[PDB]
Amino acid sequence: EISTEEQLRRLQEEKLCKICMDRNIAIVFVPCGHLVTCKQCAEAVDKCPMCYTVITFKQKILMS
Amino acid sequence: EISTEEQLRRLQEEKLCKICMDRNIAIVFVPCGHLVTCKQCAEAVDKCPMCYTVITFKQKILM
Ligand code: NI
Ligand code: NI
Ligand SMILES: [Zn+2]
Ligand SMILES: [Zn+2]
Ligand SMILES: [Zn+2]
Ligand SMILES: [Zn+2]
Repeated sequence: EISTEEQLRRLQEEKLCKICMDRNIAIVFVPCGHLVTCKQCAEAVDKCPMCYTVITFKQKILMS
Repeated sequence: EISTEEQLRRLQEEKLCKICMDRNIAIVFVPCGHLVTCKQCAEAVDKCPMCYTVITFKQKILM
């Protein structure tokens, strides 16, 4: 946040699954709208691990 | 070889709505899954600008 390097790092890390930080986020949870997980990490959850809202759909998204 | 600053500008630009390029992307199109537009510009499209798939739902994103 307080330097260009940190800004760059933030935007790079922002793309990654918040659970494994090994793969890009590839799922948006409906209805809550959180971008949290890659496909692999989303497999195990029935509620959003950020807000705990019941997930009615795991929509695949393209994040590059 | 690309400067920290140029890499940063590129990623920032990547985040911008592909219609207005003023606000950040804020919507995911169902079912194609493309992230294309901010909330305001999503009102104007009935097909995804990237793949032309008919949009059945516009899901707001939260990061
Ligand atoms: Ni790792
Ligand atoms: Ni403008
Ligand atoms: Zn993951
Ligand atoms: Zn959530
Ligand atoms: Zn826009
Ligand atoms: Zn599309």
